Amino acid sequence: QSVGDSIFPSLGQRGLDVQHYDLHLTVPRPGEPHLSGDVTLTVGAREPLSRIVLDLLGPRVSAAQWNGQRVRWVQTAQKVEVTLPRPLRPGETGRLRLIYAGTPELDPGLPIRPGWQNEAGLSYSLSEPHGTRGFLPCNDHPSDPATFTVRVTVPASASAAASGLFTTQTERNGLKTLTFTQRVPVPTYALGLIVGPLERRTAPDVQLGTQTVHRRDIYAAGLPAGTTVPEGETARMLRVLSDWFGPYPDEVYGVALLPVRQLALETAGLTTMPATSNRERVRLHALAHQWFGDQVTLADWADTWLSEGFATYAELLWAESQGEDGQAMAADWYARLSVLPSRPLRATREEEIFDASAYFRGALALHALRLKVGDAAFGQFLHSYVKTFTGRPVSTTALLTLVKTQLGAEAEQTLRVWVEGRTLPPLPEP
Ligand SMILES: [Zn+2]
Ligand SMILES: [Zn+2]
Repeated sequence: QSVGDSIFPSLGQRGLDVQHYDLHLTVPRPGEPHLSGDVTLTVGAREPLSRIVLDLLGPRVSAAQWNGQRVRWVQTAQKVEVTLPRPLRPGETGRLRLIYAGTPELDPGLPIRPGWQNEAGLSYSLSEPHGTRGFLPCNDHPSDPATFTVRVTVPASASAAASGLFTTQTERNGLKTLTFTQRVPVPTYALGLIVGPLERRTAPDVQLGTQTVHRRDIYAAGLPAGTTVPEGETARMLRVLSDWFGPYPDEVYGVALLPVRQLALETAGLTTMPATSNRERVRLHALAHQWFGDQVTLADWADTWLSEGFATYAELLWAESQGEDGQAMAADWYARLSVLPSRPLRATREEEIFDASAYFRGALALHALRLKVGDAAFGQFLHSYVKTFTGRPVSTTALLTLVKTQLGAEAEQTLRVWVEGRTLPPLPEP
């Protein structure tokens, strides 16, 4: 009944297609985990669903409605299960509204404890792979991206930032409510959401051939001296990356710089950026994920290399665009891998999905493919890959099939050497 993920086999509901989350989240004390929520999911289905089953971990549901009517529901250890008056069938949509409140809950196999983070007067989502269920009843699996509208209610002395265009801020009874609209669909973990002492700072629009990309970064209080985004760097990165991948998927881009010590997460249009991770290559990496991870989403967590490896390889494309020697950079990555265990790129265990192979063997896989077919065909292929897997989750098998179709059998064989096999292949060289 779950999505059947090979790494996280309990998450999600098979066949559920959440199309939109309309979330009103109230955070009474930023930096403390308690919260209350009011969410309406607009849901479709790929198969008839007699129940809607959502992931939820911590908060307690107090009320539920289906299309504005009372509905039967039960909350278990990690799910909310709603019985519909009749099955939701493919092509239809319905509105599931859930009222909930409590404490989001945050596994040695992962680099972080994902979910609703609380520290230093800030509460924020750092929820890859499966933490969003802590503060939002959701289909918590990247095969089911969705658009989001988020209203965050916080004390008037605080502020908030969520993924999407910021439209309105209202204040009453000492409470401030800010509204954000994420209009291109992304996975649940790509929903950025930060509350606390933060401020928005805009930059000039970035004009790309096909689109305009708005610019704003979020700065939290307490940042280390020298925490910045170099002026004009983001526009050049957008230009270089979009020339390689195709149009930037979203309407805005920036980073939310936080004074915490943590990994950077490619939350949609607004990367969640602990100051300790704020380096050029990480900023490029997180922006590349806006394509590889946020627009092109994973069908299964075993295939994280399709996100982490592509985003990593984007750093090398960026370096070359700035005049650096890409082969030396690939050689540096290879030297690092040569003294570490290697594995086939499809992960078999949770401990692997963010390991060195997902990043650097994944990137070197693309390096091998690029060297086999030349830069023109490689760029054309990346454009085709993004379009092919827009609106459709990707898998390693589907990648190889597309390479075979678009680039030919020898290209596919080159990639397969890197995708398959326990030992590390030789360094890809011209
Ligand atoms: Zn969806
Ligand atoms: Zn990454």
